[PDB]
Amino acid sequence: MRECISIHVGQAGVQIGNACWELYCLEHGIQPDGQMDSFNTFFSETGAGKHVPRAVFVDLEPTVIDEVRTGTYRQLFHPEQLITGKEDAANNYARGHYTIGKEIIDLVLDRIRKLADQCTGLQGFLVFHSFGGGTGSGFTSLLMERLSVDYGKKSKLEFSIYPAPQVSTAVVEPYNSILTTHTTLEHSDCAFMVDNEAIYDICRRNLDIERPTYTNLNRLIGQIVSSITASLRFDGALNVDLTEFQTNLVPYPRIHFPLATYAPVISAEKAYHEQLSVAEITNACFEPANQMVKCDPRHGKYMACCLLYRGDVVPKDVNAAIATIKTKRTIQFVDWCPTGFKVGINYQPPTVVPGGDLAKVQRAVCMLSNTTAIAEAWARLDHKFDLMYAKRAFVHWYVGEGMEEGEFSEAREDMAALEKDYEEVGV
Amino acid sequence: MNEVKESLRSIEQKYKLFQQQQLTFTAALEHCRENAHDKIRPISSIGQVQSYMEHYCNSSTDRRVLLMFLDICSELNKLCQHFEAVHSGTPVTNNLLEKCKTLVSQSNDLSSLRAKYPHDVVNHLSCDEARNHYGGVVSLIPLILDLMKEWIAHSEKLPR
Amino acid sequence: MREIVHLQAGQCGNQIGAKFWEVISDEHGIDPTGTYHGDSDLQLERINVYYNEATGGKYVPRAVLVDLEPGTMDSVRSGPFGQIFRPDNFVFGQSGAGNNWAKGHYTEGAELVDSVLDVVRKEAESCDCLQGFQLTHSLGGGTGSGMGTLLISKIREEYPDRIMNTFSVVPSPKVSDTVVEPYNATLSVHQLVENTDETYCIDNEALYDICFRTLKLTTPTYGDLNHLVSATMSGVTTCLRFPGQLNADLRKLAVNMVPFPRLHFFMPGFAPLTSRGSQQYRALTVPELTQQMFDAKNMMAACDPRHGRYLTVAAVFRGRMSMKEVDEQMLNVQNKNSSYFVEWIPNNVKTAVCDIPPRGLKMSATFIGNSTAIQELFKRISEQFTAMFRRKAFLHWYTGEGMDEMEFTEAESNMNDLVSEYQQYQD
Amino acid sequence: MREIVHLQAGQCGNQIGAKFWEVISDEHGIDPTGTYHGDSDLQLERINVYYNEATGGKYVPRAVLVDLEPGTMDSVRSGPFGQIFRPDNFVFGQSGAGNNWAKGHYTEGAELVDSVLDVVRKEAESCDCLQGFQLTHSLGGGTGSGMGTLLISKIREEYPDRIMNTFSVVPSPKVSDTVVEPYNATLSVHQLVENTDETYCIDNEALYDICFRTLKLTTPTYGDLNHLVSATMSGVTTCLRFPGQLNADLRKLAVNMVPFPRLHFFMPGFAPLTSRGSQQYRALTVPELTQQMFDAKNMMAACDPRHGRYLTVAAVFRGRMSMKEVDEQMLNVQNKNSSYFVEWIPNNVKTAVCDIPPRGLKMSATFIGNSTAIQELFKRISEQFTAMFRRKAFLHWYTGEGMDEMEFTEAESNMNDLVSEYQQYQ
Ligand SMILES: Nc1nc2c(ncn2[C@@H]2O[C@H](COP(=O)(O)OP(=O)(O)OP(=O)(O)O)[C@@H](O)[C@H]2O)c(=O)[nH]1
Ligand SMILES: Nc1nc2c(ncn2[C@@H]2O[C@H](COP(=O)(O)OP(=O)(O)O)[C@@H](O)[C@H]2O)c(=O)[nH]1
Ligand SMILES: Nc1nc2c(ncn2[C@@H]2O[C@H](COP(=O)(O)OP(=O)(O)O)[C@@H](O)[C@H]2O)c(=O)[nH]1
Ligand SMILES: [Mg+2]
Repeated sequence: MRECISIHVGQAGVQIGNACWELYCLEHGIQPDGQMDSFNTFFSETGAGKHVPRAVFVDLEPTVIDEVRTGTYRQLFHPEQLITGKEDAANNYARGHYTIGKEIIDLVLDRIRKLADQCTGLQGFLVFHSFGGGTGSGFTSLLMERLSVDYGKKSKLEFSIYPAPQVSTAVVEPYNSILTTHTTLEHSDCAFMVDNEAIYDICRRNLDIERPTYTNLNRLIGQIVSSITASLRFDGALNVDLTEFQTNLVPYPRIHFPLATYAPVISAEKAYHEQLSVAEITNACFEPANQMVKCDPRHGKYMACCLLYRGDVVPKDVNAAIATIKTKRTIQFVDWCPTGFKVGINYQPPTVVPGGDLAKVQRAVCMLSNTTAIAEAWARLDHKFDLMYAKRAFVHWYVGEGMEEGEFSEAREDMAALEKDYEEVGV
Repeated sequence: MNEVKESLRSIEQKYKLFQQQQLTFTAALEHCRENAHDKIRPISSIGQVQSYMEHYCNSSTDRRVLLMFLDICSELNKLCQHFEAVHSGTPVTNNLLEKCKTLVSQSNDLSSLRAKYPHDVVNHLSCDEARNHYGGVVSLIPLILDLMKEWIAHSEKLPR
Repeated sequence: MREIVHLQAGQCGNQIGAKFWEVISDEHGIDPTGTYHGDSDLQLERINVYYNEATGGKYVPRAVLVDLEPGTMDSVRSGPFGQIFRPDNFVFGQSGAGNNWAKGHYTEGAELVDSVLDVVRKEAESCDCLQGFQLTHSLGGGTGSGMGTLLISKIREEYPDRIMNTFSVVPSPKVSDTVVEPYNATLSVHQLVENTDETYCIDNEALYDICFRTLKLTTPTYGDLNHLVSATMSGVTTCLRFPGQLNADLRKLAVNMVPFPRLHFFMPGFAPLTSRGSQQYRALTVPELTQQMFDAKNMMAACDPRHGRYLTVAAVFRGRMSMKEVDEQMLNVQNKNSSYFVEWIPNNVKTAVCDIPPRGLKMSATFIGNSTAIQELFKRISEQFTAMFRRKAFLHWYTGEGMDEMEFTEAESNMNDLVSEYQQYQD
Repeated sequence: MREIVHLQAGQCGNQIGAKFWEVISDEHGIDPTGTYHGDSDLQLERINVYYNEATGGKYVPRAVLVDLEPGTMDSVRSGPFGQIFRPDNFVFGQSGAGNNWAKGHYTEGAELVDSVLDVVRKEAESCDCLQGFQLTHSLGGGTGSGMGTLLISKIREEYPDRIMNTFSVVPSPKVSDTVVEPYNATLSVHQLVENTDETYCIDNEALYDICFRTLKLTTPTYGDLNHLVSATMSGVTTCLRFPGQLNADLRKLAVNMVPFPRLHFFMPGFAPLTSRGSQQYRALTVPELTQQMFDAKNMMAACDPRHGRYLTVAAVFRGRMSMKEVDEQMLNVQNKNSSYFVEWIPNNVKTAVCDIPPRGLKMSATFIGNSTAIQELFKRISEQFTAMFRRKAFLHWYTGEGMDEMEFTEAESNMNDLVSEYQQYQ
């Protein structure tokens, strides 16, 4: 009865989805052709026995769908689940929302209707997008808005590319980053974020690989993603639901931006040479080195935490290991909730892939948390966005595109509100 | 064995070029089938492919790709004679040589053949198009290369 | 899928355009006749960008060449790559502009362009998704400057919302090879700033300087001078046509490089200045490259970085290079260039990675930027244009044709408007 | 039950350290690959003192190594038995010091030790209850004397009441191998006397003397020399690991032979020695040990003990022997040698008996000693240190790195209180 619809928009997010859906075919053991009820959640049985994922990859540019059309996994997908627009938004929110974004929004929801009708009872949607460019930012906004109007109360989870503070390949990213976070404030329910720099950084001091690619970035991202939705897919000792950590990780519906962490993140010879125990997979989660968001957990306070386990683990240690964590002094939670956890256990370990660079491990964990550490990280991000408006730079591109001059002043008040709302929490 | 192996490496480079131009080869095969207006039966004969290229070839690039594929097949047939005179072989070696002759035979079919595990021709071609129309023409080269590598390994393990 | 039309004016780009279309034909494995002998089908997916198909499996150029002196047309028609252009692309007039802006504009230009504008609908309407137009022209030659700016006027009004890219050679400090250069350039830049989206500035003197100090070519003939200029604009356009790990279309460069509407003059560069005798003496490494994109010698204008001010920088990388080493070293160089990049736009740069290299080279980088010191390139003209009008030079070649003297005084104010804006927003 | 940590400092510490874990991995039956293949079951019972359990019957040392020369650390990486060491257990720095005490402690000390404590706490919290620490440092080397003190200082400030059993090499008359060795040795003692639980003054010259006059090797390279030093360490630390007829764990060893909070230098000795002339002519019995126990040919420090007295002497005899034979051999010489020992502490020897012999050997004997003959070694160390300040020479490198001259004089305030305290009871 449990199923999902996956959406991929933006050449960051859709390029993740290639290796993301690489894992699901390998984990469920289904060939790239699609031929041989844990697999009913995502794939769709053709009457001949072919499995088509219920995933839609929409981007306004033909440069990446054709990569999927010329990828290894061509035979996996339905012909119409890949819808390509004419011209990409090209680092422009309003162009991807007003002028270009209105062209193929009717085409995506037509594919949404068809994937909705196949589900007589639906758990949630999974969009994948980025905050940097135009198409994965601008289109995903009103795509989220019209699914909010059309569908009442189903689970809405967002995986977004967070803009790293130091490195940022886009130049008009701060106009794109703020305008998307305006739209997600009122109709987005769960917003997982990954930022580039810590993903680049942490795979250096742990994986020790001198020359990686974005494929390494995706599989590092992928096991974070798969561990979130492994609870739906398979049975285990203690299973959670999509709506459950939605209630957990979002204590206040105005604040719905948690971060992500994953462990064990170690290489192959190290896992050979270091012993894999329950104690060592949970202490690294509360080390600050493995924090894959450019913020300080020492600065922030863990408001609501989610823990999902993988591999071989015993719940006696789970109750034992958390007792070490609560008695620590460097990790400081909030005062108003000493019971800030949500711990789950799944038997299925993560699996290495052909062409991968990670290790095969005995047990695994994804560390999720809601904290105020990004507010100080957004203080720098607001400083970047403040500096773009003192000299009134870059406005004239958008003025003829369709948006208003006062919309930046309202969005300035919105990020003032969002920073103050976190500042009301920490009191 | 090095004299035949130089031609084997040249054929390996040519097969890499054909694998890169697999999409162009598939488009040429589809255009030839549309021009011949006989899509009921799958492509099964090298002679049928040569007859398709002689009359029902449309584009210059398609003709060049068909000529390259036919030249690769002819080079394989020419190197089969040089590989035959290398060693006397065992009964299994003679059976494999007869299999190589049947695979290089134009009159023998190709639809029942399938791509090997290292090859990604099945992972590249369409489901129905390779299942029922033109899978064997794409898959014939990698199976022949695997058979040649197996024969070379068998001769290397066989004392002279 | 994505198509953009090239118009040609002046004998200058007639010498680039033979070399410039050599490289794109070389990159796509095209014989001088125009047919195909290649290795992969990957280029054929987006070979339709600058060509059209022909019956019999042939590919025809999207490049229209116009001049009022028919000498360079036939030479291009009889050149090394002369049998490739389709024979209505050539349009030739009777009375050349004679390095006079007036002569090629009103009394002789108008008769040619109406037949030329009919060729524009023949080429534009063939394309399905026509993004815009490019035009290679000169500021020193009369036909490329005067008749080219008329084309800039006519095309934009009829096709309002497209992308206009101009690769223009600019006058130099010491290789001044025409007497009327501040008359020719100012009567074009009065309309270049007004009506052009993308403008690229090419300095002759730096090109002579590049082939001497680092290439050490013995006989730098104009084939060598056209070689790098083609290669720079070849690398600009390969992100639109060839897929990479991180892509950027032409408007993608257009949006972020241009903060203010009147400042769209770009300063480019090409990275592997490797010599003919020291290829094996260079470690082919990206830690060699970044000090080569930002050295005191690798620029393509008379604009020193210590005499300049870097607003925006695009570093398009081409080849098979690792992601993390490039992204950290791009983070490296912005830090140590504390006073060289601007301060009021943090995270100035865009990295762009295209997977496929140029032929015969592992990795390749193009450094493209906007600097204020293009006004110092302009102030050499500006100190020369104002004093020369005071002594009443060369009026009869212009005012004998029919324009009033007042708009010439507007030009020295409008050219003063441009350098006023660079100086005002420098601080 | 009880877990232990091995610090290491200096390039000379690597060769001592690498031979140490080479010697003690053999005595439990461990290959450099990491697969146990042995018959003795008592080794795996108490293997948890040193190593750390891994998957598939593998065990990884709790050895922490700190240095400023990757080239010898690369050799430790390329060493045969170094392939069992844990990767992040190595702490190696890219910048050197230059055989001076200040560079390792102040300038390069501000960054490398932050990578040390993370390795320590990673190893510290995985243990049951940590018995203490060992560090093999030096007095003649600049880097080993430098960070070794700061390794001592911050762990003592982090760990209030544990054991700190160190092994330090002292200056010698004729094996003087550094000019600023009297500069490096004296101020290192300043951090030792206040802040160290145990240190064992092993002297190089006797190690050369014993390989020449006593072991009679034709070409005894340093691998022979570290073979003595490692076995002296293991004789101290075989009672904590192996049961015996008279057991003495390190804490009561630290209680017994440290009578005073400061005068806790030690002078080792370990003589199951056999020359290549004499494989069979010896009569290996408990009585022959006792004559060999106090012969000057067997001890590690180049000093003549007839110019003083032994304060405390511990004779851990490891092997199969009877307690009535053990004590009576020393009981006679306590009565007989009424002059060579101190008179204010009667019954000058308290022993310990271990049952399991070392591998490749039948019966072996150790020695731990504090004595009133270490004045003249401490006296001669001080006398040049005073004399090196009269001409004030060589001090401008330490002075030029931002330091005070008084810190050279404050050690002479502190070292003179060390030698005058030995003068008080003598
Ligand atoms: N984590 C991750 N981020 C990426 C990757 N590729 C690009 N990005 C991020 O994506 C941002 C740019 O947005 P795009 O990926 O181009 O998405 P978009 O909104 O559709 O913009 P267009 O693709 O040009 O239409 C950059 O700032 C990068 O940080 C990737 O492979 N992994
Ligand atoms: N670097 C370079 N400069 C050129 C080239 N061709 C022309 N020029 C410059 O252009 C000016 C003459 O322009 P020309 O080509 O005659 O344009 P036209 O008169 O409008 O047809 C000269 O001052 C040259 O410096 C070329 O191939 N390379
Ligand atoms: N026991 C022992 N001592 C050594 C060895 N090698 C050198 N030494 C002593 O160490 C001293 C030099 O120490 P040094 O290398 O300068 O210390 P570092 O600078 O901290 O590495 C010399 O006086 C030697 O007597 C060895 O292999 N074993
Ligand atoms: Mg994108």
